[PDB]
Amino acid sequence: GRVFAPYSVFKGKAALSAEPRLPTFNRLDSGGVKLNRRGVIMLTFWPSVGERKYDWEKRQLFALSATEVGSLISMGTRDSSEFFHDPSMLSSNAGQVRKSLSIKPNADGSGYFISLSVVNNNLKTNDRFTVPVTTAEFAVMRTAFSFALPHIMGWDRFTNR
Amino acid sequence: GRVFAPYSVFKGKAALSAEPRLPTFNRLDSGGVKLNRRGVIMLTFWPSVGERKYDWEKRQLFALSATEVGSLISMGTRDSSEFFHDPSMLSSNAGQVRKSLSIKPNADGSGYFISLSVVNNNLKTNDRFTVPVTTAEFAVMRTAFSFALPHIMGWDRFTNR
Amino acid sequence: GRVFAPYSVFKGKAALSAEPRLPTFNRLDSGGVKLNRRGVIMLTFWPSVGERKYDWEKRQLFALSATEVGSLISMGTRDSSEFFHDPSMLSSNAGQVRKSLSIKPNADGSGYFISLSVVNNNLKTNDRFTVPVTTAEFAVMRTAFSFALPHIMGWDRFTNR
Amino acid sequence: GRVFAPYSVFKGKAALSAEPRLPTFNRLDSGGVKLNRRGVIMLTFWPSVGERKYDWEKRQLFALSATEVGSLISMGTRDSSEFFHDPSMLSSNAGQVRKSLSIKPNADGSGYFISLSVVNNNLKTNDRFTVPVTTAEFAVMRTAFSFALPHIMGWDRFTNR
DNA sequence: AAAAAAAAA
DNA sequence: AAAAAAAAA
DNA sequence: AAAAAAAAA
DNA sequence: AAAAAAAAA
Repeated sequence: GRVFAPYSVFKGKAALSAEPRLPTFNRLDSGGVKLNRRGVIMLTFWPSVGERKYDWEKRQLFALSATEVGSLISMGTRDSSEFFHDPSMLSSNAGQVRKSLSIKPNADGSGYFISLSVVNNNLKTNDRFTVPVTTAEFAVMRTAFSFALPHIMGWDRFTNR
Repeated sequence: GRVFAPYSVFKGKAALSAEPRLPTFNRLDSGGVKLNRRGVIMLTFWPSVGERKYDWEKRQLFALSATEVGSLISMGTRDSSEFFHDPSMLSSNAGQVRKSLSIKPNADGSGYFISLSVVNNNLKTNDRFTVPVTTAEFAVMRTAFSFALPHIMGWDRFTNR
Repeated sequence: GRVFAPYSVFKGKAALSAEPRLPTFNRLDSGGVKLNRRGVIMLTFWPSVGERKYDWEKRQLFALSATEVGSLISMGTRDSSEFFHDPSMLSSNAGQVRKSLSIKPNADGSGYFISLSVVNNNLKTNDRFTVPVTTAEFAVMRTAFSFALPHIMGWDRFTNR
Repeated sequence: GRVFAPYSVFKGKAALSAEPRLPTFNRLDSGGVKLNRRGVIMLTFWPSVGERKYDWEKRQLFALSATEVGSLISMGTRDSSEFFHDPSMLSSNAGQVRKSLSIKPNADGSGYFISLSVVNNNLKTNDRFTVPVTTAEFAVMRTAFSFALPHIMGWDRFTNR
């Protein structure tokens, strides 16, 4: 069944959570197994209400694909990347919701700012959660993501006994 | 049985697929186990027919050995490597078919071009599939290959319980 | 049950031991599993009495969290980090005991000094164990810690079969 | 039982083989498990007799400890390391046999020379096998050794389920 | 709740 | 066949 | 369908 | 014996 062991970062204005969603497989009728829906690294952002307390119900999600992960783990100190996602893509509700994840170095080079933006043209809202991430914390993600990458790709199945 | 979870890259003129083929073992009569045929990282190239559609039947293969993998994961941004293979080697049909895989950085340093060339003197054909690969994508291969390397070498068997 | 395979470094004035403490989980009533208490990399320091012999009973501990680990594995040759811990935190006995772990490069760049300081205002004691660590040894920790990081985070549970 | 999957390099004058020997454990009477004898990365050198053929019976061994491994995987392009071993150490036959492993970059920086020297004062012999190693091959060892390091340390036992 | 799609045993 | 030793549940 | 070979318990 | 806490299925 499910497993809940997210790496989390709690800061002044918002919280960040990251955990792997494994790929789904389909047992073929040839006997073997085929990778079906792809795994990701899910990112959850949510706001801090009141004093050191976080409103879990106003949360927004961002699914990192294998390639977006590779883009992140290969980031240099002075590098920055930005990903743009439409949840309801190739679907009926396209163009309506627009997510954009940005990773930028801060002035000091003492880390990055990781912010999620969500623009919903249906509900007429504009949300933005930003979380500062230190070098040590981003080292955690880098390493944890690297480790997780083969698994979300399904490559952990290629095992000798 | 078999497992199908290839990392794939689909571009304008062709598609690239990479997946590990595990080594085969032979149970000795001493009780232990001996590595027999070696594992590789198989690369499959195939052409794009019509509009965003790929002719799976005109595909060519290239098997990366452990050492060729190590050559790839240790490539710098400005580096390039070229591998040359004869499928029917030390065999009757040698010199007939000639494969050459090249990995070159593009001008921008924004990635590499990965091309497969196949020259068949029997069928009198000359094929060449090239796929551009971004930094993020090549980061995926680098990481996925690194992870896979111990497995195709059989070293995943050396495990404490 | 428990497992005892610490990486150890024995030097002139003191000994250093490092081993992973895995996270604890709670099986939810939803069926799945939830990470409970977090894993760490435990560091044990203890003094050398007499000639090449070490007083196991005067030992002090320091628990590295995931983020402190990431801080360590991302250290450059010329880098240094210092962690400050209060064992009895958010508790009744706070402010009483104070631990500080320092990792500093030595002049030669031939490694680091890893020292633990413990100031106990209850028992009125002031302890300090320092252990020199070569590049090769610190390479061992770096690698061993990197490997261990996903496990103490609970991410080794995200596995395809 | 035993497992035989060595990474091997065959060159003009000699052959090199590398494979992990796992640590031995002792089940305590407390229930848990304790690491006993330490694992290593065994290196086997042997001479080439005649034309492309190798005299398996004149082979010499060198056991890499965890720390020696860390020294090797942290080697730069222009770096070189030398290890010195006495097989019959803290024993009756000490000082008699003397092994020295050297890893040096070649002029081109196109790899290293890995040579084993064995001086036996009992049998009055002086042996020396050298094997050139390319960047790609040394990348294989680096990666394969890194992967193996946690295992020979016993850290592969710290696993969540 | 999650950006999807292209080959195929 | 292998460089070993130091604490300890 | 795949570049192979060299030692050996 | 260990620096803890914040959401939640």
